[PDB]
Amino acid sequence: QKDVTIKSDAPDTLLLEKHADYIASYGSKKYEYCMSEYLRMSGVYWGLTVMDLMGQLHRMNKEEILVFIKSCQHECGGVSASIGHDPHLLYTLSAVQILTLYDSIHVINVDKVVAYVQSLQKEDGSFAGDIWGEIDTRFSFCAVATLALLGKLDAINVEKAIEFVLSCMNFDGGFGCRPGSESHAGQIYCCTGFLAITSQLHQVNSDLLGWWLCERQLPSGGLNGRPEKLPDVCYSWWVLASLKIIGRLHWIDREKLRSFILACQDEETGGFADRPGDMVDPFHTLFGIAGLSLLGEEQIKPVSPVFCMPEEVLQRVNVQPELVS
Amino acid sequence: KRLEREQKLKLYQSATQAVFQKRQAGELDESVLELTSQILGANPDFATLWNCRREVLQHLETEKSPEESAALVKAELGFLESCLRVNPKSYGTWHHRCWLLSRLPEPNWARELELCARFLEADERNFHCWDYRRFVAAQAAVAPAEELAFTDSLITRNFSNYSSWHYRSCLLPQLHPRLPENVLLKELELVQNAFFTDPNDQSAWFYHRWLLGAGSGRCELSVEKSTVLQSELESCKELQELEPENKWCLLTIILLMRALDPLLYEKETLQYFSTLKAVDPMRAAYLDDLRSKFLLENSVLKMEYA
Ligand SMILES: CC(C)=CCC/C(C)=C/CC/C(C)=C/COP(=O)(O)OP(=O)(O)O
Ligand SMILES: [Ca+2]
Ligand SMILES: [Zn+2]
Repeated sequence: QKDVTIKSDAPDTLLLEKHADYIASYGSKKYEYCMSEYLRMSGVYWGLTVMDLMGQLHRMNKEEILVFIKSCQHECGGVSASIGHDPHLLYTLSAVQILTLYDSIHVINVDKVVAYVQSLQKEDGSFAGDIWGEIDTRFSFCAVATLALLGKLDAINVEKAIEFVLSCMNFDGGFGCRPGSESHAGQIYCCTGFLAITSQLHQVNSDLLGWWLCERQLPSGGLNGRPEKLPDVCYSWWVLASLKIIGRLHWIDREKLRSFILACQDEETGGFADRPGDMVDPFHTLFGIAGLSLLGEEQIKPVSPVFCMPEEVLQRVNVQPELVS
Repeated sequence: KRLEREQKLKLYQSATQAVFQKRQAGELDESVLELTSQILGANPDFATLWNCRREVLQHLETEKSPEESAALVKAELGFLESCLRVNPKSYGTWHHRCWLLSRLPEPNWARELELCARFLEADERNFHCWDYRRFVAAQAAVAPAEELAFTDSLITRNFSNYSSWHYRSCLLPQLHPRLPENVLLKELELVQNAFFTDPNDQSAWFYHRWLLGAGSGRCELSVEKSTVLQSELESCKELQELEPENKWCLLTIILLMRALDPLLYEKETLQYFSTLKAVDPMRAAYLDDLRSKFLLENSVLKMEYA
């Protein structure tokens, strides 16, 4: 019932040229950008991935980004969001995804990344995000996705990691941050991605979880991240990707969702916003474009629902977890 | 607008600059607490600055008197609470509070539970706060029964109940410690009040579907449970009349018939799937798959006829 109402002159066509132009000049306009330096590495990942999905990766600065990444790896092996910031699993994953996109993994010390990830696993199988010990299933996903891309999943205690994630499964079939936490689309994505990577999707109740996920779709066509919230274009990723992983993508109304996603584009500046007529950003641009790819848009490369990277990239490194269907 | 934020930007930029200089110099002092307080208020997701605050507090704890140390932690608690008032949904702020409390000799957990009750009366769906409440409850060894009493008052005083029903789903098995039937019947009564009080309110319907699966077989249906479920069925049919566009009550009618006797209600189940698909067309594919599953279940039941 909390929902948006899409306006009749909302964009109803895909504006790929405008989106590629927007991403290509992002962070050059210079600007209060600035502000978000604490997530720069992930920001770089969002921009590069969306450009690669659109066939425009070449318009970004490969050599510049490789030097940036190398300078963000700390002595411990972990990667920070930006120079001078502290290492964290979130930015270690983003860095490794970028290097995978660029087939440049040995730009960083891979052995030390593996040792950093290994070091953050706790006795109950969970992962802290960094040395300060915040525990979240997001970090379980970051750890196994990073390791899978490096060919090193065997470096962690996988059965204990699985046990922890399964302890986060809820009455409604979903997953939250930590044991006891309420179900949230974001955490469901992390956990179903984790279970895909570790070959445990048989432990998910796909019919129950799938229902919870498809009930995220509001009359507007957009998806929310949990009951009674407003829809947001990045749930087009979190919810759809989860549904794809568990074989239930056809349980949402694809045409209505596609219309919602297209309505979130800015026809003048390019990019996507969280909701129609809000301000655009690279995060929502990636997730809008990636959502459209999952829905089968022909102008966009197929996207991995687990890694949010072009499938052709994952095929190259031979890391393509089996999904339910 | 555009001018004043060119000023703010250059303030945050030079304070950020200043913090990183001090850090590289190993100056772990109240300087740096002053500088980061000015940045973290508006930008609590700047994780590295929470790390800097922790490094300073750790350092000072070794070089200050216990009373000076105690004063710094109380100042930190006030800082944290002021940050949460402006941005109550920042992961970093809530984690810093947890890091700080976990360190203390010392901690006043009943006060922290009150902080939680206060933030939850402002936003009953703030998952960070519910997660913090579970943290505090485990530290203070608060028993599941007390937390159960907290959830009841929350569900009845107003809606926005998904977070509180979810918490009950976790508590009920602990106090148990697959629910016993007496408990299940009382829960069914509580949830059925809720969704008849506000039939819109998706959270009670989600929790009810769980309850319908959380019992013994059926048909090892007791006469009391059989009768309660039949009563629910008729009450949902009444609600269907009052609220003809309500999809939740239609789905629940189907699920109740399944719980009661799949084969005896086959005809009605099929009729209800048609009505429901017309009322909730966005879920047509889900509903067709559910119907297909139920029909296969029915074929197995019929083939069990020797
Ligand atoms: C694409 C990719 C490979 C990601 C890596 C894993 C990762 C960081 C996932 C994010 C999960 C998420 C959106 C959680 C909720 O956050 P929130 O508290 O912001 O949710 P909300 O504000 O919408 O309630
Ligand atoms: Ca280039
Ligand atoms: Zn979003």
